[PDB]
Amino acid sequence: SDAVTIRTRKVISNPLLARKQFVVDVLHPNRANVSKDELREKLAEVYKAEKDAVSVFGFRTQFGGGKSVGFGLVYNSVAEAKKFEPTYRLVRYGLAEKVEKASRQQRKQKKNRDKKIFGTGKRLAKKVARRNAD
Amino acid sequence: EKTHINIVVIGHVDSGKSTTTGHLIYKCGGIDKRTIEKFEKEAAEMGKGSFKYAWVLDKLKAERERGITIDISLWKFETSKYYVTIIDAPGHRDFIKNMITGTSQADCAVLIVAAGVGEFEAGISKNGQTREHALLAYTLGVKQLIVGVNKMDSTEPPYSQKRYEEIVKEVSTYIKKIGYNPDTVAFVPISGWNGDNMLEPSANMPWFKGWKVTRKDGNASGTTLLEALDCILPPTRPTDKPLRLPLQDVYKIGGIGTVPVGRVETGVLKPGMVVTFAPVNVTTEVKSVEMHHEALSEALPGDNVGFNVKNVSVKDVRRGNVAGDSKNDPPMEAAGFTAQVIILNHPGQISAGYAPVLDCHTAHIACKFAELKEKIDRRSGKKLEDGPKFLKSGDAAIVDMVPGKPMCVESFSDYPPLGRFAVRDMRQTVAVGVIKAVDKK
Amino acid sequence: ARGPKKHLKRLAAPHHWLLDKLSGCYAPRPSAGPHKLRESLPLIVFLRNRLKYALNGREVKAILMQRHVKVDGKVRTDTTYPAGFMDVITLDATNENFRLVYDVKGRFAVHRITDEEASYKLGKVKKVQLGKKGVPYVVTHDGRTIRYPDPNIKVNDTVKIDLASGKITDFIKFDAGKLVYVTGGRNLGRIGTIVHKERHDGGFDLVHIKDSLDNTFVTRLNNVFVIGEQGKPYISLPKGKGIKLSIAEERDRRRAQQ
Amino acid sequence: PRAPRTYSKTYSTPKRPYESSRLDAELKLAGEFGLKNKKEIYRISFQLSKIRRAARDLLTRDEKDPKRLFEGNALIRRLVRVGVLSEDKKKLDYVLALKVEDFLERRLQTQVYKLGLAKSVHHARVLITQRHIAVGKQIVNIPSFMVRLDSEKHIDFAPTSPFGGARPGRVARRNAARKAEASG
RNA sequence: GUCUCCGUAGUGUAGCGGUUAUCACGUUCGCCUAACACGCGAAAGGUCCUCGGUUCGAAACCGGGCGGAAACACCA
RNA sequence: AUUCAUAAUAACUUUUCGAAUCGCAUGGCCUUGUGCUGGCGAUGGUUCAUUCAAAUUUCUGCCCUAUCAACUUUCGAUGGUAGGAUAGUGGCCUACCAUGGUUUCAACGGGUAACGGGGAAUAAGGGUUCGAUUCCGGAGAGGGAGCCUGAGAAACGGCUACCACAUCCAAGGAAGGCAGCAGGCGCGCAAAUUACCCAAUCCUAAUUCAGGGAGGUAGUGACAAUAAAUAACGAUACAGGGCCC
RNA sequence: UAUCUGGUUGAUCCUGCCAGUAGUCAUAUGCUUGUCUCAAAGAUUAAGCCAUGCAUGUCUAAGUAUAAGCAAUUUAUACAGUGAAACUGCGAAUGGCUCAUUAAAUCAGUUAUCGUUUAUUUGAUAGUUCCUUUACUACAUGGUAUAACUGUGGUAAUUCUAGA
Repeated sequence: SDAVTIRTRKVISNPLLARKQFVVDVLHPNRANVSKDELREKLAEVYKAEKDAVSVFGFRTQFGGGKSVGFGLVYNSVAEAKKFEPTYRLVRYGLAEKVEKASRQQRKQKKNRDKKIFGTGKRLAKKVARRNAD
Repeated sequence: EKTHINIVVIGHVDSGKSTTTGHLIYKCGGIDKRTIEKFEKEAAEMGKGSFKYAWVLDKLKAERERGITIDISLWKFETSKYYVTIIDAPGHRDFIKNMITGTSQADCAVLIVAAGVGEFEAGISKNGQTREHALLAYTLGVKQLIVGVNKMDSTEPPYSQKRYEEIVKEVSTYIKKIGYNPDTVAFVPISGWNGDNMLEPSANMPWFKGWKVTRKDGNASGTTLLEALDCILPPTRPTDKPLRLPLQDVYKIGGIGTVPVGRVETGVLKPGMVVTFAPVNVTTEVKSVEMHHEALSEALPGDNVGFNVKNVSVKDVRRGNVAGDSKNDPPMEAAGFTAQVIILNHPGQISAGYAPVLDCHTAHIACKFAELKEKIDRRSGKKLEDGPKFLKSGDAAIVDMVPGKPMCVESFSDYPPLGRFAVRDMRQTVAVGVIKAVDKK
Repeated sequence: ARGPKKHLKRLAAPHHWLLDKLSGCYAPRPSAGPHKLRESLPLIVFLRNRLKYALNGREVKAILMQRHVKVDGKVRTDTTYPAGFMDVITLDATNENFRLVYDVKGRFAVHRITDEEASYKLGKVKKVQLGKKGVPYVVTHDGRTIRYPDPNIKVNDTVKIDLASGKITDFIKFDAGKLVYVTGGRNLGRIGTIVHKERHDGGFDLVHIKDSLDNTFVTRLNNVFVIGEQGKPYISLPKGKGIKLSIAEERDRRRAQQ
Repeated sequence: PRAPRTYSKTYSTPKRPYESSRLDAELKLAGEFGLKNKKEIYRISFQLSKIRRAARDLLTRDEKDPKRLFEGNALIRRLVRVGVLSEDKKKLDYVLALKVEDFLERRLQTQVYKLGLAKSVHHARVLITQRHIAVGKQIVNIPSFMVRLDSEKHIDFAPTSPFGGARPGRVARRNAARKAEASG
């Protein structure tokens, strides 16, 4: 939080992926860590971009305290960020919402149950209902 | 949504307990027609055609051959108001301990009384069980009950009111002496074998206007037995207390480990929970829980739930233990305990070293009275004498007693269902009491 | 076992891929293609661990699906395409053309070539036969089939494939005084000149290739690749040019660089 | 099916575990250098045996041998780097003449004592394990660090330590707050 | 879990509702040596498994509990 | 090194292939018309080569036993001829003919608390023991046999039959092979949760999107390994080691 | 880190064995147990038997739709957007588990296929198929169902199936 001094290293350029990769070295003297939103904010103006155009992960704090090493990415456009950044990091900051597809267990059971019927099942449902009405 | 209650059933031999129970289960969606028709065929080959309804609960070979309910048996049926399961009591002085095990895990009670000429007089006699079974119900914690006058077609003339009114008058005089208010108790005339006045109103007996009850909570007035089962009050379930479920049975189920089964007297049992059985001292984890072939997440108090243990064995586990959460205060072995007991007539005198088969909850064991502390008044715990020399019938007393065999017990203040007990000696109920203090091991 | 195998555990993969042994238990098995699986390089490992352009497996898939790389003129879309020796990957973006040439140490390299050099690819022919309808053809090391070749072209020579048109434009005969490139074996990646050879008409022809520093070594004829005459390489040689310095000379080179 | 990790034992138990002469020797060494477990002496002897075995295998080969020369100087360079061998003893024969005390002297515990910041080797151990001492710009809490004649000038109090300035500390605050409130 | 056959000194194990004792081994005790040893000369050793009654009176008459010795059972 | 690749003759086919498939952008010539030409692709297709492979095969090498010294050939054993079958060579099989083939240089038969190897423990050297177990090559889906589909199976999380097991039965009948991931009984000295995710490493499909108990993560875990708390530092009461008076 | 010791005898020197000693990716068990990293784990006896729940299905710009499914075409009169199910084309013979059988057998190093098959890929590769081949025939193009679906259903049950 004090004297963050975000220094970037190993900067590279990828017109292939429309992104620039760099191992971001951040020092946090007398402070524990720097929050992910913190480095992303000042990552915008050093690369002359916006907040919602950068991506950083890692940040394993060096033993003893006062240093942290992480790897960061910057994307040129919002649409480029959507089409390249993975969904887990998208929902992470503010970029999208993770919809709960129930869980793996019920989906597998539903798939097997749907596999046990040959067709839509509307005729099967009405046939079993008529036969088992009594 | 529908609540859940638990009933037990009681009565004299050949009063029509299992016939009334089984046929009531059949009417309320228990079993389909081909199952009971099979039972009619097999019992006709045996020779006991009348017992086809009794066979539904009496499943054992020795029970069906003899035509005798030896051990208790469970069976469910959904009434109009809520869920309920029955305890089929033996109704014998031979198997009186099995009745005490069944009635101890029951909230309400259905006192079946014979109406036929001669059988009622034999039932309510010195040797009969109608006096005993009603007394044993109030002893173990069955506060509310229902009386059912059975075999109305058997008596001569058939469906005679004078006979019904005579039985209700005779029971009302005795049942007041036990503790039950006969105003609050419902008296229903029925026929178990015929299937009369149980589900629907009877055509054979229009004279019967209707039973009625006068409680503090709410009044009820029904025509049939089924409506009287709906009018039973929801009991007070102590969910907040530490678990104190004395086990009922321990099965080794196919493809799902060891499965301990028992009613949650107190607390909430659930899957993935370590438990400790009290006398044997065996710690183990439960795999899963069930109640009448249906799985459960939360086993609430007063339920026929059944956990399943794991990482151990069926012999380490046993009928009688208390799965007090190995995390919460578990049930410990009792070396000696302060358990007052009042007596209900011991032909012999009660002094010391006398080990009757203390049947606290579901467990029966001989207990020797180390000594007698104080002769106490019949009520309010009033101290009358210091250090008595002997005790007689019709007298209360605090007594410290050492079990002859490892037993688990607990105080009445902590656990009301656990604290109840009776005493038996010379094939008769000599005393009845409650435990206030207990020394752990 | 009851058919082919489509898997590669991350312990039987070729060691020149420079793959680790902790990131997963499997390896990117190359699909069937021009080169063998043990003598080529999948596009996934080349872009993820060599160029470091892509981090994860899906990033390589996204780059490949976006029609960016061009291997031997063809764009290609398979993540496990077996790109081996004499394979040129052209990237329209970043303005770099990459050529797969072995290094002195025994792995692949990231040698950068000009756009003119990427227009032609050298190829060592393996078989010359008279095919159906009487048409002659040659079989290069990459498996390319070129019809109606030069009659002077025989077995164990090298041709200059035009790549863009797929036509032979120049052929280099195999004789003494020819700069070659060893492909495969414990002596792979060495560049030297041929002095003589013992024919040994029982298989496994041997050729005595001599380095520019008077170092001589023996390599089977199946592992050689003529890349030009003496002193003039038809291809831009990688850095070092296969000097093959010893462990002592390498250590002094490091101490003279730090 | 992942590749298994490699593990190795770094100590060798003595063949004769029951001998007064050897028993007193390690007790003297452990007490002088401030060591709790004699496995630490077992460990440091195990490393000595390995390098002696490697150096012995080198001495059975002729001079101007590419294998003997390359590994010989590499082992010699490592030893003189870590400071167990002096500059004038780089001849591959004194390597066989190394003792346990020479290796033990290079431990960070002894160097902290030698530079004069602990006043006792046992106080060096508590200083090591309480994170009051750092190497360069990194806090090290391992007693065995084996400084290599280049970080010896970088041994100093950590910036995040009460002894070397910084925030006063835990028990001091409780005492300071107690006396401040008592006087207030 | 239900049903059946037995329970008796220390090992053996008799024996028999008005009352439990015997028998060998053993268990000790005086005997000698130095400790012995054999040789010897004498006597210490059971709520009749537990409780409850029947009982003038029971361990044995009866029933309950336990122990052991045998069975059949025991899908939340 | 070929009766090799290949070409041409005379025929054989009941006849193989030689595009009736699909998506975008829709452009030019004029004899001004649903006239005539025209791109970037996907799918499929006969043959060759290549690649991922598959199946045979040359040489050498495996534990203990002679209280196993002869083995094989009835009814296949050795070799030859010719033919069937195979995707191919071949007693693989068949018909005929010859009587061969192996063996103290350890055949054959028996036991194996015997899958083999890369390797592991142990030590100066030599060597001994172990190796089911993360990788490679093999066998099996309870014990055998048979077969369809497909390039590839003699497949069992594919079927057919028998035997030993075993489930649902309103007694006619139907449905199964956990030595897959968890979990249950039994066995024993002896060995874990009936959890989460395709986020990584990969594989498969028409394919960037989907699926994968392959796999990864967490939980139980003192199988084995690495480092390392449980204590240190001043002042006072005694007891010292050089030395000053 | 190329090391020994105790025990036959009144005592000595030997042979000789027993015991001691240290290690084990050799297990099992006992007592105790505070921390970080890494991590084996139903093989040994039973390749003994399994309740239950999962473990392989799959599409693009581009095989087939009028879902009597969902939004809007308004660039589209035949759809041409998204798209369940089904047909079709592939995969399901990979992976995973176990070590029962097996002692020139498997397997390891090393050769051959001039003695064979080879999906999928990669690079190439069909001016010649109207057969009295002039009416014998659509080639700005042929024929036939069938699934899904609509409705009738049967059996107690099955990933059971019929008729229209």
